[PDB]
Amino acid sequence: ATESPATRRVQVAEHPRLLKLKEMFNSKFGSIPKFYVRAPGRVNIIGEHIDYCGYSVLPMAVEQDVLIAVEPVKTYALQLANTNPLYPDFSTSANNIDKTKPLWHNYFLCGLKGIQEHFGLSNLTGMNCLVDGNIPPSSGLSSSSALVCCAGLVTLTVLGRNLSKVELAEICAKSERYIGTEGGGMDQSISFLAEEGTAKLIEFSPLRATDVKLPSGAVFVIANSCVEMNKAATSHFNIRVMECRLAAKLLAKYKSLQWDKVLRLEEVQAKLGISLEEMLLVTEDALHPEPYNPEEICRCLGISLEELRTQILSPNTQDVLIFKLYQRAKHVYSEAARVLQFKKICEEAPENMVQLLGELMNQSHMSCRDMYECSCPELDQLVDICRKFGAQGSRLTGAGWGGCTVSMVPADKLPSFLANVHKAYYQKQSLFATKPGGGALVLLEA
Ligand SMILES: Nc1ncnc2c1ncn2[C@@H]1O[C@H](COP(=O)(O)OP(=O)(O)O)[C@@H](O)[C@H]1O
Ligand SMILES: CC(=O)N[C@H]1[C@@H](OP(=O)(O)O)O[C@H](CO)[C@H](O)[C@@H]1O
Ligand SMILES: [Cl-]
Ligand SMILES: [Mg+2]
Ligand code: NA
Repeated sequence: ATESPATRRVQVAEHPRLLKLKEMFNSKFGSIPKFYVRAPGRVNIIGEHIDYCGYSVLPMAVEQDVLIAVEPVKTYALQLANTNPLYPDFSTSANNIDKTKPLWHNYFLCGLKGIQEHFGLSNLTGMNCLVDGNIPPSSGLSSSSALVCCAGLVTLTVLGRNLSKVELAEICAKSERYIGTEGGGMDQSISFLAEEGTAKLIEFSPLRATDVKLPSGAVFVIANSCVEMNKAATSHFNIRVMECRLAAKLLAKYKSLQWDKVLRLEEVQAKLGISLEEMLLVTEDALHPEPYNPEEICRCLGISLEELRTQILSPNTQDVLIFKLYQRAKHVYSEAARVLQFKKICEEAPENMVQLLGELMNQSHMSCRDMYECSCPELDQLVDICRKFGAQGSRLTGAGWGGCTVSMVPADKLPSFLANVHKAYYQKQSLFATKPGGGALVLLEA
C-alpha cells in the first residue's frame, strides 16, 4: 500500500541489545541516541536466483537484524561506528561508493545515498550512528541488505520525510547496487514488507507482498555451512546475472522479439504469453547446452565484442569467456514454477503437504547445485546431514557458494534434529530454529 514503517516504543532495559547500544553510544558520542532503527535479515524458503530475473520468491524475515542507534546532528558530518571492532569507525562530510573494495560502511552509504538522491538532496544528512547487526555475515541471510535497508530508514527518519514500505524497498534494492552487486529486490522487499507469523510471496514490477501461511506441523531451521561468501567481493554472483541476461536476449531474438530492450528472463515469457512449462521448451529449442563464448554471442545478437563488453556486461564480468546460457535459463524457469507450486500447496494444504513442500525444496537445492552451480561441498554435505536427521526438505538459501541452508523439519523430529545435526557437522549461532518475523521499524524509548 502506502503504509510506512511503524514507529514503536520499547523499554531499552528489556532489551539487552538496545541497552547495550544505548550505553555504548553514549560512551562513543557523549550523548544518548535520539532513536533507533531495526531492519531484519531473511531466509528464502524457495525461489533462488530468480528475483533479478523478475520472478516471484518466497522468503520470510528472520529474527536477526541490523540495529542502529541514531542522533541527528547539525554539522553535515556523518560519524559511523560499530559494536563489533571488526568493523572500523568511519567519518565523512562528503557532498556527493568506491566499489574498488567492499568496506562495511559503504553499505550504510548505499542506503543513505538512495534516500538523499530520491529527494534530490545534495548535502550530507548529519548524524551519529552506532551499528549492531546480529545476522551472521556473508552467509546468505541478507546481512548486507539489512544494513542497507536500516541505513535508508535511518536517513529517512533523520530527514523527517515520508516513504511507504514499498518505495523504501524499491529504492534500497537499487541503491545496494552501488556496492557493485547486480542483484534483485528480494532481500530489501522482505526486510521492509515482512509481517510476523507469515512468509510472503514477493512479486516484482510492480512490487507486491502476499501472505503465505506455512505448514503448521513443521519448523524451519537454519544451519550455516560456515563457508563465508562475500557477494560484493567476488564475481560469482554477477556472472550468473549476466548469464541470465544474455540467455534472455538470445531467447528473445530466437522468438523474434525486440531483444535489444530485454534484460530479464521473465520478460521473454511475458512477451510470449506462454506458461513457465512452455518457456522450458522454448529454452530447450533456442539455447544449445554446451557453453556459449563471447564471439558466438556477438554473432548471434549482431553486435560487437566492444558493445557486449561495455554495453552489456558488467565491469566485473567483462572477461568471462564461458556462458552457461542453457543451464541458467533452465534453472530459472523451473525454479520460478516451484515457487508457484509451493504457494499453491500451502494454500490448498493437502494432507501430504509437508512432504510435497519438502520435495519442492529438495528439487530447488539440486537445481541450484547442478544447473545453477551455486552450491558448494560444505553446503551439499550439510544438506545431506539435515535430511538424514529428519528434514523433509533442505536446501541452500540466499546466493549460495557457502552460507546457510534452510530445512523444513517435522515438529516431532525437532529436538533430535538439532542435537544430531550439531553433533554431526559442528564438532544457536550457526544452527537455530526460526519462524516468520516482522519487518523494519523505527524504535523510540518507552
Ligand atoms: N553487523 C554488521 N556490521 C557491519 N557490516 C556488516 C554487518 N553485517 C554485514 N555487514 C556488511 O555486509 C557484508 C556481507 O554482505 P554479503 O556478502 O552480501 O552477505 P549476506 O549473504 O549476509 O547478505 C559484510 O562483509 C559487511 O561489510
Ligand atoms: C542484495 C542482493 O543482491 N541479494 C541477492 C542475493 O542474496 P544474499 O546476498 O545471499 O542474501 O542472492 C539472492 C539469491 O536468490 C538474490 O538474487 C538476492 O537478490
Ligand atoms: Cl570493513
Ligand atoms: Mg547480500
Ligand atoms: Na509482475
